[PDB]
Amino acid sequence: MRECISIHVGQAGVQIGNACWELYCLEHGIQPDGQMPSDKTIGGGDDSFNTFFSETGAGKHVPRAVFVDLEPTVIDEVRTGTYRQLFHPEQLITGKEDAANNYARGHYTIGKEIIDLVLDRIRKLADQCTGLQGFLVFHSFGGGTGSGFTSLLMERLSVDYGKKSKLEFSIYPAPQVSTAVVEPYNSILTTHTTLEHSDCAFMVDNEAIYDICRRNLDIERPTYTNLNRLISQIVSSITASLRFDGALNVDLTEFQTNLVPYPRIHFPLATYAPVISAEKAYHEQLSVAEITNACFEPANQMVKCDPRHGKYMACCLLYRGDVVPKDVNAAIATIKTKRSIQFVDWCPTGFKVGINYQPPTVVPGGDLAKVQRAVCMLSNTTAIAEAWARLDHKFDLMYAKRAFVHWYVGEGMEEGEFSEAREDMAALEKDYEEVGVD
Amino acid sequence: MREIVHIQAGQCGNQIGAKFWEVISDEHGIDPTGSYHGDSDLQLERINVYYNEATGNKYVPRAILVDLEPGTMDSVRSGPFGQIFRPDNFVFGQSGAGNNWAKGHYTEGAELVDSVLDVVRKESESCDCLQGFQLTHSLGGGTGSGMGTLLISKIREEYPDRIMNTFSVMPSPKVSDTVVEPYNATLSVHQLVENTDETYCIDNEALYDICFRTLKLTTPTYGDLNHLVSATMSGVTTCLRFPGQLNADLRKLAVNMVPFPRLHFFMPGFAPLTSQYRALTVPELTQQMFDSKNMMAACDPRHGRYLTVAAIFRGRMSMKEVDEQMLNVQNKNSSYFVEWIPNNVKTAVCDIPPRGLKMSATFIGNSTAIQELFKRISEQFTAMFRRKAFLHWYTGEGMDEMEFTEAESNMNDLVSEYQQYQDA
Amino acid sequence: MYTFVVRDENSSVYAEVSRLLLATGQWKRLRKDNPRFNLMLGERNRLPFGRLGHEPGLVQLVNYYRGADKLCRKASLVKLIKTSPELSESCTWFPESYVIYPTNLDEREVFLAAYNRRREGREGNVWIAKSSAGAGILISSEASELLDFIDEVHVIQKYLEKPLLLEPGHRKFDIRSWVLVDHLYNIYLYREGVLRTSSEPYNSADKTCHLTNHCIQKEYSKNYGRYEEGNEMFFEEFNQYLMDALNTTLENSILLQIKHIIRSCLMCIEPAISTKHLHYQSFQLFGFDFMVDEELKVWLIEVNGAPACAQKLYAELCQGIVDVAISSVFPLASIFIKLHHHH
Amino acid sequence: MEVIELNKCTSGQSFEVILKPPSDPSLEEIQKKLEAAEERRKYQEAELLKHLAE
Ligand SMILES: Nc1nc2c(ncn2[C@@H]2O[C@H](COP(=O)(O)OP(=O)(O)OP(=O)(O)O)[C@@H](O)[C@H]2O)c(=O)[nH]1
Ligand SMILES: Nc1ncnc2c1ncn2[C@@H]1O[C@H](COP(=O)(O)OP(=O)(O)CP(=O)(O)O)[C@@H](O)[C@H]1O
Ligand SMILES: Nc1nc2c(ncn2[C@@H]2O[C@H](COP(=O)(O)OP(=O)(O)O)[C@@H](O)[C@H]2O)c(=O)[nH]1
Ligand SMILES: c1ccc(Oc2ccc3nc(NCc4ccco4)[nH]c3c2)cc1
Ligand SMILES: [Ca+2]
Ligand SMILES: [Ca+2]
Ligand SMILES: [Ca+2]
Ligand SMILES: [Mg+2]
Ligand SMILES: [Mg+2]
Ligand SMILES: [Mg+2]
Repeated sequence: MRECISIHVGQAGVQIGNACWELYCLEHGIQPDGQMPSDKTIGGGDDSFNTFFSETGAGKHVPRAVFVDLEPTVIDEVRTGTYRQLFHPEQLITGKEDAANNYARGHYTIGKEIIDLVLDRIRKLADQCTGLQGFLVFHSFGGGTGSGFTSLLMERLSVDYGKKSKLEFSIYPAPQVSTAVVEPYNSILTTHTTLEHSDCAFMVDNEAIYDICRRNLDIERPTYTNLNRLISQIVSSITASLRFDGALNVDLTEFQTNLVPYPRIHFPLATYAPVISAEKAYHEQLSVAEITNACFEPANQMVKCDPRHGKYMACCLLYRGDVVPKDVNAAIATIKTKRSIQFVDWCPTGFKVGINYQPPTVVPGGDLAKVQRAVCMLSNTTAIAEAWARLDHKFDLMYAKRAFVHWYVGEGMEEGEFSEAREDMAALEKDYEEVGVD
Repeated sequence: MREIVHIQAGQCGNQIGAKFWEVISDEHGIDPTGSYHGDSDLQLERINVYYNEATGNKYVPRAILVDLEPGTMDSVRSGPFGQIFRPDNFVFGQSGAGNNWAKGHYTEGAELVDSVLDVVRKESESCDCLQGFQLTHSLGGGTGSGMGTLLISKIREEYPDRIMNTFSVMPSPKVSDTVVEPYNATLSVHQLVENTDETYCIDNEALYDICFRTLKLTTPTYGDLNHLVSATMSGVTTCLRFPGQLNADLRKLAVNMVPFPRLHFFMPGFAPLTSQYRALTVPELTQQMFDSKNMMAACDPRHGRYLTVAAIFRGRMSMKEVDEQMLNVQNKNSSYFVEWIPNNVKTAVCDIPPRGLKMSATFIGNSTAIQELFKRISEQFTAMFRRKAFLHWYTGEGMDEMEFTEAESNMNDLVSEYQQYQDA
Repeated sequence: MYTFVVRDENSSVYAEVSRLLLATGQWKRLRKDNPRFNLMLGERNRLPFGRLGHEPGLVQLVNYYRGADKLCRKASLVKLIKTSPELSESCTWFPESYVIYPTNLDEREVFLAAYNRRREGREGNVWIAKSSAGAGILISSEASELLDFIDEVHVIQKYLEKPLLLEPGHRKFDIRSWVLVDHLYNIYLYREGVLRTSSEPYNSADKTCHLTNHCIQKEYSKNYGRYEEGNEMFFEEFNQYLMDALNTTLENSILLQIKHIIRSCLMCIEPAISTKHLHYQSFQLFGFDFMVDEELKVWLIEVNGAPACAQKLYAELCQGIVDVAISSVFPLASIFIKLHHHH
Repeated sequence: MEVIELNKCTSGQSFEVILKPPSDPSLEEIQKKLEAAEERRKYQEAELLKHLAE
């Protein structure tokens, strides 16, 4: 058994972390007080769920998690929430003044003052690990803490844990749910300095989650609570292989092996189905073929783009519920005949499939309806580069006028870091085009 | 615990500042004696932003009252909510400033400024994490204009990394006390260009026209004009005082509104403005909020382009309907928003409406059309300065003509900086 | 009040469409870089499809189908027909074609394999080489001249040695059909076509009487505008000729095959380009070019993704574009033949 | 359509289906950048204090 440490940075990272750990407890039968009746090895053990939960002699199952924010009001929700008993104060780190949506403030000004405290609290968790796999890092692109402090933390984690893997869950900025304007700056600044430090990053566009909540859950104005419940379901499907018995994606290294042939192109597209409103008293349960076909509908992707006009490098299908391999292969054969699935020439045209028999768990009283089977597809397609092109274009519009740049220079940043980051994104956009276009 | 320190200076600054504390004390359920008497915990959640909690569950405004005359601050202490202010926070002289920027900034005000900073320091010391400062004042007089900008400069010296926002009343010949108002305003504007992060430009001409043309008041008073200012000040601070969609501090708010450091002068607006029981629909709130008649800077937004726009809606209303109306307004004004700042129109909501309104909307525009206000002040300045008219009131306090020449050049530069982004 | 942007100034078709939209008083034109549009009349090259459908609360529509170049390129069309089971290599209405990459960079040996079968069997062995980089076209019966001309990506297809020749004149022609595909992938064939006719007599033994291009007939042909105005014969006259000369109609002898070919091509690429469940919607106007042999068999020549129109038909067609392709998505306050199909 | 590497357990199973064969900076350097940015901050603040002192 090899442990994983989750790190949640900024408001988006903390609130999504809170949603994920709540769902983890519901999936593993862990009560809010930390007790797990089905766990018979009291005070220890090396089961699959112990990769995410340590155990005290009293029987409490403590998440291997660190929460970091430069302002306390969001983490104070964790301190006084339903699952407050899971965590001890050493795991919850708060500053007094946030980064004000300013990357330079999170990376340089405020980050320099708290980075050693965070690394010490992380070291405390790593000391409980007999064989640490690495880290899962949750953060937004747009926040000053989520962008600025995360990239600083990722730099130091590569220094202090050079052999460990690091995976990201990153919230891509969407104007419909954002009250900020400088997020293209923060997103490109943080992607530039984190790129060489992340092995595999799962981007979640808030635009996509927003429209899925409106379309499939009939929520007129989705809230962050609605968005994070849906996101935690996708994250859970991605990490379920680390927490349950299985043979696919059983350690963090396998994510890069199965999904990332070229290290810079490490942003797999996630697609999830089915998302069914809980207000529907009775909904017809979709078959394996129907949920698998839904994995190739852009309306179900975590990032809106067109995989028909790109090329795949890898594809992983992660099923939960009543699914047998025969039905999976029958759906794949039908999909190949009807869908535009083009792989690159230097990769096999295939699908790695994982099936976990436990059906998806939903939060009681939530908006997601219980379903008999669900699938999350992880595909490394060049089509996700459309998300970089959109972001880089908004960057170019503002930076040509140096709009808002003085806020960053005022915190010690140089203007050369802007163009250095932008040139790295230009090379990234060119890498995708060389791989996926003839 | 993100505290704001409030300062009000001079006649206009103290009269509008007093109304602001009357309005928000009512919104938070604080009575004229500092005792809470509300019916919602939402009123006390962010009460610490503007109020200090004392013994016996008493809430004391974090407000400092400054003047060079005792007259207006005696009216405040005898006003409705006069007893709620901390007695030690009344800092005043006796000589006055004679509507003279030099007296407030260089002679009379310099003698009093240190004792004001002692009160500012005492209030800052008891702040868990100070957000920043806000100042209410006029620019056409001597105390609020001259000593107010002197205070801002000394606050930036002692608190260089703290936000400084102002509500600044611009003079107009329509609503004028002395002829030297363009002199005082031109000298003060350059101070604000350097030492504030947000300045809400409240034009007394616009306030007058709204009371006359819209509210149908044939003879408006300062009390009528100040009613518009209290309602606007309450609307722009709603996101700081009540829980809701926004939980941004002053710095984050300024970061997303100010793309260039010197262009931080905002055109405020408010809706509804009714002369009264009819329910105002969301299309009506949104259309009036962007109408020039509801603007308080007396600038035509169609004569420039918006760098950034913020709109804060208060009350229980349909957000889907609000989003639809904001889309339609942006289509009608598509040519009046810069295209090089994506998504530069932002909307926010708070569920608690003001006193006496089912719903309201507050407008904050960072528009290049504000250069019309600085052009107006600049022409009136030059009309007198070319003949050195009334200058002896200032040279008699030690000022030189060169300082006026430099203030004139500083504002022509500010006007030109707005013009370069209007063409881009 | 709808908003639209114009990003192709050289489009004679959509310059009229933009003119009609403004004339309704309900469409406001924006600057070419304003992202807050309802409709984009996009550019031909590198249209940024990846930035469409991301403005909150805006239904966005573009006048080009992403991926439709597969049909509107010389080498792409040949590969699309040979590799698609719906069309197959046994396609009966497309001339036997081959993709030939120049030697300074493929189907060279396969082209010569079928070439030797025609030379041996006394059959007509005339081919034609062309590419998308043309105004440069070579027609020859010797395979050596064809492969050497390409080296100086091209396609070599069988030259239709037995074309239907109009009388009087003994002259070659081609049929241009305009097809509009809307956002629901309805296929609308414009009722009016044009015959771009050659004014020189066809000589089976000089490229003026073999290439029916409107620019070649106006630059290198001395009989331009003799029989018909601008070498453009419309369907009414051509139908009247087919009845008098061949005792048949345009609908029976030709138009049934044309409608069949348009449907086959567009239904083939429908899963690859449809915007049915996409965050933005597309429509596009296509120009199909056909050839008719002496047996009244219709052959597909090429498909134009950015076609112009005939001067007499600009007003009618552009109004139809606003009607079924634009106002169907953005309603205000038939000249087409709908080719029905199964989605 | 070949299925390979089928692994089964009580809580699920996994396999792979092939449709077609194919055709860091040191802690020192990070401290240098953090301190260089803090020095530019100190320099800009000192110029402000100098400007205010004048
Ligand atoms: N999906 C989701 N997105 C969020 C959530 N909270 C914030 N965001 C997004 O994150 C971006 C804002 O960054 P934040 O994470 O709030 O800021 P931060 O990381 O705390 O950094 P600061 O600037 O110091 O506050 C916006 O694009 C929001 O839409 C959340 O709970 N769920
Ligand atoms: N296989 C073939 N047999 C006979 N004629 C042919 C032919 N291929 C092409 N042509 C002739 O070539 C002419 C135009 O060729 P082509 O269509 O490749 O040029 P082009 O694409 O520039 C015209 P457009 O402007 O419609 O795109 C037609 O008039 C047609 O008569
Ligand atoms: N809106 C408003 N403007 C005022 C008020 N009192 C004065 N003014 C304006 O402020 C300017 C005079 O400055 P004032 O504040 O009286 O001088 P000070 O005491 O030296 O600061 C003139 O332009 C007046 O029109 C007021 O109560 N409300
Ligand atoms: C999204 C995001 C923000 C929105 O509204 C804003 C924007 C900028 C603002 N600045 C202030 N400062 C008021 C103040 C306090 C002390 C002195 O002045 N309030 C603001 C509100 C609307 C939508
Ligand atoms: Ca155990
Ligand atoms: Ca590494
Ligand atoms: Ca004295
Ligand atoms: Mg935050
Ligand atoms: Mg006065
Ligand atoms: Mg062509």
